[PDB]
Amino acid sequence: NMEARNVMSGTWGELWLDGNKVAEVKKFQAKMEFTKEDIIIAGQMGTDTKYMGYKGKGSITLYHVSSRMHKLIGEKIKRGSEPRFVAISKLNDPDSYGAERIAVKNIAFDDLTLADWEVGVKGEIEAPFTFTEYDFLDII
Amino acid sequence: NMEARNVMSGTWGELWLDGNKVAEVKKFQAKMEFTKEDIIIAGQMGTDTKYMGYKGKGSITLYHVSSRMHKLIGEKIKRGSEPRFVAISKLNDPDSYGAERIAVKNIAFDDLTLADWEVGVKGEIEAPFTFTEYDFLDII
Amino acid sequence: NMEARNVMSGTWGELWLDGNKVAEVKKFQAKMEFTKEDIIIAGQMGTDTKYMGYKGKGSITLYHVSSRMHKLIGEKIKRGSEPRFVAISKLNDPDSYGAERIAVKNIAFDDLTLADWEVGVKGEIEAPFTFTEYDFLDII
Amino acid sequence: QKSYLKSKGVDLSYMTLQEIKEANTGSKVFLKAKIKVLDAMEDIDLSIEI
Amino acid sequence: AIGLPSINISFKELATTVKERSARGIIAMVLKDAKALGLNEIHEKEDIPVDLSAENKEYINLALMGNVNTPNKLLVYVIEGEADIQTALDFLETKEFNYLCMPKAVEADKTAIKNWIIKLRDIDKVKVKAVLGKVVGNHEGIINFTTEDVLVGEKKYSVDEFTSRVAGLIAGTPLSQSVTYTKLSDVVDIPKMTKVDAESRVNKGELILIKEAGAIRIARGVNSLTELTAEKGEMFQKIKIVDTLDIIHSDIRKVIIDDYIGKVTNSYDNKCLLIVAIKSYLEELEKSALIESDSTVEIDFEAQKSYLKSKGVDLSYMTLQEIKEANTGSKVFLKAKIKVLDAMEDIDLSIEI
Amino acid sequence: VGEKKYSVDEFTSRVAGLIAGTPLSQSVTYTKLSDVVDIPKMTKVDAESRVNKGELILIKEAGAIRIARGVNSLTELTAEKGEMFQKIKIVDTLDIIHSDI
Amino acid sequence: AIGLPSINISFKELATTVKERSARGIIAMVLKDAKALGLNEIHEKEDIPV
Repeated sequence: NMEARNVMSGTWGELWLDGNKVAEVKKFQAKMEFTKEDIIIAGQMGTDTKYMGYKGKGSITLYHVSSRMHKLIGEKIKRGSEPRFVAISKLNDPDSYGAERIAVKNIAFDDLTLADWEVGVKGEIEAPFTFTEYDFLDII
Repeated sequence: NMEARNVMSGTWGELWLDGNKVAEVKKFQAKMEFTKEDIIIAGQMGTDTKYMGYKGKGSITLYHVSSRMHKLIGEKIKRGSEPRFVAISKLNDPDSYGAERIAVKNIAFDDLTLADWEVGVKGEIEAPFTFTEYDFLDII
Repeated sequence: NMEARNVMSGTWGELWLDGNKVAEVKKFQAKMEFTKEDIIIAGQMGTDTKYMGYKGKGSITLYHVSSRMHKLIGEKIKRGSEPRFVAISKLNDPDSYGAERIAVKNIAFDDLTLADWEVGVKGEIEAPFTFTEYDFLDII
Repeated sequence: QKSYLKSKGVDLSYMTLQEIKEANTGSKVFLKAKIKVLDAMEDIDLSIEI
Repeated sequence: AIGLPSINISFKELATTVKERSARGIIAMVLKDAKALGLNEIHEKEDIPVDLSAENKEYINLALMGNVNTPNKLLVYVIEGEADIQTALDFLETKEFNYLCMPKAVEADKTAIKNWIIKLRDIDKVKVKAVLGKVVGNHEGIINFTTEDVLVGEKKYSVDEFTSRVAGLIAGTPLSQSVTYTKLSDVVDIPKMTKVDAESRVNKGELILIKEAGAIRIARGVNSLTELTAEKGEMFQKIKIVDTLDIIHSDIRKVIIDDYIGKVTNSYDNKCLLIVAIKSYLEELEKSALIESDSTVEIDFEAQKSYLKSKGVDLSYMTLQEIKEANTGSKVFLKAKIKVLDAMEDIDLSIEI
Repeated sequence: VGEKKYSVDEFTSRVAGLIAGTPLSQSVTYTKLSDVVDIPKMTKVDAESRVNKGELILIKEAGAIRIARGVNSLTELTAEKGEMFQKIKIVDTLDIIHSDI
Repeated sequence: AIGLPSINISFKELATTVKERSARGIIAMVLKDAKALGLNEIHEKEDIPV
């Protein structure tokens, strides 16, 4: 069953942002942080916790091929309106058992990078975000 | 028998005010304060008490999504008529067994917040009140 | 129905004082405090209340750009005549639906701040007041 | 889909399971579903313990 | 569409309390007479047909009055005679009754009535009760009374004749009360019998009369059930418990037919609503003080699990909640727990001087 | 119905009207028709046999007259078709799904 | 197959055995008597063959 070839490789992923495929993508990450409170119960030394909620966090890093990130939110942010986007990530490695696809919804970004360059260095842009909902599509 | 998961969480609660659901609810509290008089009985050292009545107090805190509180009482307060309302609170945690529903009757509010805001701060409204009678609906 | 963006933000508010727009406004607050008398009815345990009237209170905090408050009341206070003003507050958040505008009439200020400064601290002025009547203009 | 691909003559011995799903089928499309249909209350069993 | 503008004012009778779920206290009477054949209801004593014989009218009068109160309705069906009782029983199937007895009975007729009642109660799920003279029957549907030569109104009454009085006596009692140790004014003289023999007869399950203290009174309200199975308890031998169980069964069946058959989807929410309705009815009975106050209704886990396993679905990984709300099709499985109150029958006291 | 004697072919209009009247969520089993007042008597076991035969019949029950069950005319079941196809409501919602899709 | 709808109410008292795998407390005494030969279980004093 278990073999080295079965491990998924990051080179085979792809990301859709707002219905448009993003080709200049370096990495994509999403995570959910649960909220738990310590509760001490009389007669037991081991402490136990109660789950109260979760918080979603993530980030996207992409090569600075074009000024894509500006056109999305640059003018809307100044006026006072915040947009919400939907992202889809697909990881399809030929060696592994099929592919898994996930939709991350209600995405709101943390910052906007107007300009970042240095002599002799290739340009890159990383944007962190927070989300609320998700779906499972073709999970392995 | 006693487990950490059995503790009720306030996230799962909901409130009805005058038959209209309040989705913008932050916290709800209703309390009954008894009235007791000290009685000293000759021949015994310990002081004893006599119970005479109770007074009900509480408060509601909600986000400033809309101007709900103004339309309820603002015009009637000027004229001289004091309205009375009924509130229903249900606390249904999936991990806990059973949901408690309590109705608080004959509510009279203490104040009306016409306007309150500050730069860089989200708006919130809180309103204390006093009530007279309650009712138990499906207590655990 | 209920969304996070619907919560009103205080940054989008603005205040008019005596028909002149106040651009240097930090926070505004107007409140109405009711007067209630305890009433005990024979035969029932729960104490009840009777409503008699209301008193209005509030305060305004603003940066020390200019000497606006002095020219309003300083000379008239010495003579013995107490001026009365009218304030209008509008709260228009682009994300929220609708903007509420409330007029507060017959304002009388509580104090005058002649001078207040400290080294290495920016200057601010706050002035509480009491009012009598209000009015609703385009509530949500 | 696998049967149609076999009929068209391509060899599926060296085809990955995921590869078969996205292979060309011309104009034909093959889908399947799984739903459960509710019914009205028509039989009731009750046992009260004395 | 449009008509002339017109107004109407109408008067109507008020709607009061709630309709009775199941009528209680109906007595079925059957006898052989030359005429006045067919169903003949009797509400009060004054309106009896004058054509029928005075001897039959005496049984009718005996049935009219009750132990505590007059029964709500008396139904008398007359056959021509010299014919099998099966036709009369088939006719009586349509009508609803709480009690039925045979003043003029033979051994074959008693056996036929016993078999008919047992078959009806078991197969048809219809709850009726019968009073018979000399039977060894063990079903709770039969109430066996055994006292020979009853002297009432300076007349000697046989066991079968006095079954008519016994039926009305049982029917007159309300649900809360019981016929045990209740005096019978009309009866005066009884053949003598020792107390230990009375204990033996009551142990067998038969119903007898006893002198006891003062006037004559019914010894015990025991049923004809003598064989106790693992599934039948000891409490089944009392008349009052059986009667209140039958009332509960009829009310629940009527409610389910009226409001929940063919009108709601078989979903978990509708099951919860049905549970709530049944709980409300049980709480109403609790307030009426017939049963204990902590009756509860909940989903029947074991039956649903067995049905799902028969369907062939695997339950290995499902949670208890998932099995609770699994789709079952049309069928619904439920179970409940109650406790039946009883009136005082035995008292013991200890006194310290 | 209404001082009239109807043949079995006559009442199909009423049957079709009742079937079409009901909403999608409910069924027609144990639905009472106040207009119908009398029917020839039939024993209950014969009604069971008739329902097993694939018929749709009116049953004499406590209270008003009503319909015993809402089965179809399907009698034999193949490997592809089971017992859910015998019910009218399931077939109707299947047809609705088919048309919509 | 499908029959007329049935809403049956069947009731019975609860009997609890709370009994483990093994049986504890069974005495088997064999006797010599003229009649009633064979196993005759007894639970209480009353059901003793005459």
